[PDB]
Amino acid sequence: GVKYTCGACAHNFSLNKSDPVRCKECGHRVIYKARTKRMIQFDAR
Amino acid sequence: IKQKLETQFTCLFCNHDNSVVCTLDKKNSIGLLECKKCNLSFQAPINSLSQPIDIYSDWIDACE
Amino acid sequence: FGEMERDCMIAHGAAGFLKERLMEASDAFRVHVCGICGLMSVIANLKKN
Amino acid sequence: PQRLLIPTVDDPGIWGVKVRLGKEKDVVRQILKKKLAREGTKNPLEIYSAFQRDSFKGHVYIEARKAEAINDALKGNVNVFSNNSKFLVGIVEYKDLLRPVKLTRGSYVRVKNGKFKGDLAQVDEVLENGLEARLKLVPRLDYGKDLSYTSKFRPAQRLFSEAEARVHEIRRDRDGFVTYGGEEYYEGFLYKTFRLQNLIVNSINPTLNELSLF
Amino acid sequence: WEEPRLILDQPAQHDNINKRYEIRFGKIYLSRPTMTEADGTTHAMFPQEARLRNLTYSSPVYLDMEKSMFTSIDGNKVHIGKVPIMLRSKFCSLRTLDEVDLYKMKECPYDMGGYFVINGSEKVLIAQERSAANIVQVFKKAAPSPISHVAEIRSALEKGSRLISTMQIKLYGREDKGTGRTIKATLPYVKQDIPIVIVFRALGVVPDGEILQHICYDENDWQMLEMLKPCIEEGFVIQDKEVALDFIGRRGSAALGIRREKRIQYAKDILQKELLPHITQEEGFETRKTFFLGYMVNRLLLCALERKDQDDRDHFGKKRLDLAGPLLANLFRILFRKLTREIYRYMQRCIETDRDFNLNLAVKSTTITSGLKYSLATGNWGEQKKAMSSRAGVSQVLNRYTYSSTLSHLRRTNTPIGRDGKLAKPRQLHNTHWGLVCPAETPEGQACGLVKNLSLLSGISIGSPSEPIINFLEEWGMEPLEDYDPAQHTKSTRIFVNGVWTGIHRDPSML
Amino acid sequence: SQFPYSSAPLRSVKEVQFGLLSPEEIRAISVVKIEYPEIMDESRQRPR
Amino acid sequence: PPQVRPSIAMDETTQGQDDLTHKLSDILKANINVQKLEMDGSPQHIINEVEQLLQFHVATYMDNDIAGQPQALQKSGRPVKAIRARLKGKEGRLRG
Amino acid sequence: ERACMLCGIVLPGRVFMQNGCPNCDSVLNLRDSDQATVNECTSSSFEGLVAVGDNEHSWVAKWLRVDRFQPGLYAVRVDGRLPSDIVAALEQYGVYYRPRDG
Amino acid sequence: LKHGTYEKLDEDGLIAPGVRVSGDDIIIGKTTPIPPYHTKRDASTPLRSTENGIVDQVLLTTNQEGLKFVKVRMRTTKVPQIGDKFAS
Amino acid sequence: LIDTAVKTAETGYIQRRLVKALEDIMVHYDGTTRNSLGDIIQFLYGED
RNA sequence: UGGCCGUUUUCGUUGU
Ligand SMILES: [Zn+2]
Ligand SMILES: [Zn+2]
Ligand SMILES: [Zn+2]
Ligand SMILES: [Zn+2]
Repeated sequence: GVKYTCGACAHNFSLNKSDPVRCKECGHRVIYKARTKRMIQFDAR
Repeated sequence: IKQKLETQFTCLFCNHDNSVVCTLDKKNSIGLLECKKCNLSFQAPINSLSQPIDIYSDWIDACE
Repeated sequence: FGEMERDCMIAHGAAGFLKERLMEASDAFRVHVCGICGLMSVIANLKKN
Repeated sequence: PQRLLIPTVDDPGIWGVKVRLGKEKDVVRQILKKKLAREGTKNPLEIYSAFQRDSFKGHVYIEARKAEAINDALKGNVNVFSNNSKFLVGIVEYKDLLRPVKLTRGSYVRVKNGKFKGDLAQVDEVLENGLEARLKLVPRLDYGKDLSYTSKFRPAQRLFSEAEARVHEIRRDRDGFVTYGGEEYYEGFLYKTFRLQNLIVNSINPTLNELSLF
Repeated sequence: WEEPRLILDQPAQHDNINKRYEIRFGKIYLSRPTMTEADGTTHAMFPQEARLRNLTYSSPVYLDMEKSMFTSIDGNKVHIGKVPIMLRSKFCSLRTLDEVDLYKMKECPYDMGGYFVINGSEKVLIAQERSAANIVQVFKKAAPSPISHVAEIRSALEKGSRLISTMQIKLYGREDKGTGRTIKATLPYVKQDIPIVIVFRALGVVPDGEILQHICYDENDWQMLEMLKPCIEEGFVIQDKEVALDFIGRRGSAALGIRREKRIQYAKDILQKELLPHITQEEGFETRKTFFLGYMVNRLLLCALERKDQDDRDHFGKKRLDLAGPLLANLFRILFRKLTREIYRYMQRCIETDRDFNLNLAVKSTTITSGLKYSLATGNWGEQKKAMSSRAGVSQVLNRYTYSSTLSHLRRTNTPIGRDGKLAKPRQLHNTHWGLVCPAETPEGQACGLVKNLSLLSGISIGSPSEPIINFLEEWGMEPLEDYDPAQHTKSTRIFVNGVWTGIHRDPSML
Repeated sequence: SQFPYSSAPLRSVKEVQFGLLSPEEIRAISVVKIEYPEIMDESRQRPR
Repeated sequence: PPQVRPSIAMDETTQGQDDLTHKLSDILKANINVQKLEMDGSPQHIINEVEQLLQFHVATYMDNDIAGQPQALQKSGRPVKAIRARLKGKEGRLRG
Repeated sequence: ERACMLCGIVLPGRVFMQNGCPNCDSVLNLRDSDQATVNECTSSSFEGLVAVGDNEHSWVAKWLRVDRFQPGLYAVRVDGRLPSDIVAALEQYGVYYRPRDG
Repeated sequence: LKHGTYEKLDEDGLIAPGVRVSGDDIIIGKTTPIPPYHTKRDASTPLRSTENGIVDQVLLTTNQEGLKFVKVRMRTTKVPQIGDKFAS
Repeated sequence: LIDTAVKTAETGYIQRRLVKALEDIMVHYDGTTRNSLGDIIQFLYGED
């Protein structure tokens, strides 16, 4: 429900606040959240 | 002018601290010391560069 | 409201403004005193009168 | 009789010297070892003993007969303030520097050790050895609510009620005497072997809650 | 290597035995910075990783101890601490990896590093400045003082280049006030001054002829002779090495009653050592010390004769800049002494049990690591418990508001002159600065004029071994002072090295 | 206006009298005696 | 009362004690100790030293900048805040 | 370190276990007894650290009744009390007991 | 609780990148256990009330000591207007 | 630059001292210039 | 269902 993205291998996955904070696929210890889904606006000004 | 100095020197003989006065007599180049408990006194010539420390050290050397 | 501001306000001779600027726009407080000793020690309970 | 052992002038003198704080015992033992090693050497340490009393923290006394004897008894010690701060002791005060200086059953006592620190109690039974004294406390138990403690997360206190422990969580031995997880519970009161070092029997000032309860 | 040995002893009598524990310090081992997570997983760490995770680019250090036992009836690679590494230095990951990998490693190829990281804050060291060591300077004191000229010298051992002692020669007396113009010297570890003649005699030159010839190299300068004459007048009560030394030891700031037994040797110690330590510390070399004293007093008098100008305390050639190197060196020395005393104490309360210590429960590497971390974290350049009385502001958060700003921030300087008392000599510019500091850059406000910046071709000496230098000089006919006398070599050229007199020569130009 | 109702009359300060405190004065004014170094009774709220 | 010596909540739930409160507590401790000397062995020297210590507490409690002698500190080593400091200087009560 | 109740000598428990009391092992039987006997005769608690090296004329040594007891660390005050067996055995052998706790 | 709003957080308490933030808005909701229900206290990290923009890049990693350790890089662009500063 | 930086603070200090000194002098109705206590410094301000 | 709580002390950098 809360996706993520690795900083070394850049493969997406999720966690439920109980798994240790590690990349599932490459084990890296630096991650970022991904963009929300609500819509983004700009007035281009 | 004679100065009576109640210096913190201890006396060898009377086992008391601050019971020693290293008086200064530069007029005739003489050393005087007064004790307060055993009242012993030490005499020695003193020059312009001598100081109560020097008199005390010479007294110690004389006593031994 | 630093020293020099107080001094300029005095020079312009505006009293009441300086009063309130240092009273109501700041730590406004009330106390009670005994008229004999003159001190603030009077133990008072307002609602209890 | 100790009254006919009172000191005299021919008894050795004593000087009380300051040393480094807390390491007074270290200086005392250094003095003992120097005296034992220099016993009979060509320059023996001219002392009779060295002693320290706990109430006189930081103060060290050496029994010698000359000031230089005290100096060399305290010389070679890093646990001593470098100052030769020593003061003579009066004849009456010589024995005052060696003076050595109320636990009854049913006596109200408080705890200081472990989780049950700060809890008043009643001393129940003192062991023959003379180091552990049983206490009567009001238990602080959680009835298996969070079992899956310290002196800061502890819930309140309340006398053991067997029904609550039965309902929530138990080997009944006698009427009111319950053995629950290694704890003795007599008539709802906590019983456990408490070390005498862990308890206070003197200078207890009862509180409001104690007046309400005790 | 400064204190390579720890020694204990045990005259255990219960059978008398002297048991000696001797621990020797050996080689130092340095490592590339490495991460160790709370999980025990370890991996080579990188700067960017550090910045992201508030780490510390640090290199754990291993030192070779050597535990030895010496009973007379009559170690390994030890982890000591973590030293932060300055990026792009030889011992940083980024020195390798070329440019292509940097892009992989997320570090801009432009950032020249040159700074440390701690808790993720890019701290930088502002190079400090200090007056040059092993140099003689003359200062006229204020009129309301019997002191008229002062010859201050701060001596520091060449090895390491660390302060040891500071000495002053004070020219007492006023103009027809104070009677004769006596010269009383000041020495370390004393509470009272000493006449010059007394120190001359106590150091080997007891007779007056040697004293005057050493001090004076211009006999016709009758003014020197008559101005030092009052010292001669009062320097007659002392006539030998021994009473002179006792006079020195009689004011040794030591205990009271060290008697002529040990006081003489106390004086001989305070004279051999603690005095002009940059020259020498062994016996049988008092000739050097006496010649140096003579030069010092000669220069002081010449300034007192107004035949030459007092050195400008703002002159830059007499100023030296401390870079990160020596600063870290001194801080490391302080932490090293603390660690050494820690080990000695643990030996004390663990050896009596005679339990073989593991050299692992004893050495608390936490000391060095925490000390360096906090020191660079707040810049309080000293131990935490002595926060006050501590040189502050020597480490600051680096400024990257733009590239040029960062470039400037890494060539900054500083002056430890404070601000209590404004004055203008320290703040103003000076002629010697030509081509070494920016005549244009400086901050505004309280610091205006203090904080400088090195010119665009500045360079800081790192030091070179003088032994080859002296070898060459010795290789080239230099004549030691032992063949020196005012009469003979009145036109030969004195030779100085690192501020210390080191010989005599007659035909210098070719040299 | 900020303060609630109070019965005491309101006036201004005219004189300030300096002078030390007679110990009996201090006793007359103090409302408690302080005897316990321990501020917090047993870390159970309700300071001693 | 605490009004004059409030405590500083370093991080919300974490509460640190005012230095003035610490000095008051230390004076109370020294006083209590001075009480419990005459009821036991009190070889003169100890009483004098303890008395001087109590005077030192009560002094630094009212001026930590007494000339000629070292100042009092916290466990942090920073000099204490005596009321004289609270009133003097640019930030004293008057000018502050 | 545990202080012998009678003489007050305090030495590491290993010393008493391997060598008994330096002075009282002849009458108390500490070296060749169980741990309970040694612990009761030598409790870990003591007070009044008195470093006595000379005792044949030391005033304090006579005061504490340690002039005959070999010089060393002696306990002025000791908490607790001996069991009945040790006291009765000591009284049997001519040794009337006096705890130093005072 | 604060006077601001919390809805912009995730279900787990962090705000997702790309969401616009305003003054007095909570961006990191942290809770502290209360020493003894209703035994928790707000420990949020509200946005500086004088700032606005859009959250850009949320980081979530362990510290040196193995606890969660977050970083939020909010962004916005500054339009020159009346009251700026400039220099040659 | 150094001269300006130094001068500003000293001028501020001097102005502070002066202002503190004369701060209480005012002009009453009688036309005389008195400080708080009632001392008279000028009988007619500025002599006009 | 109103009512409603966010540290200090240092040091630094700057600004006019
Ligand atoms: Zn990955
Ligand atoms: Zn005498
Ligand atoms: Zn009243
Ligand atoms: Zn025994």
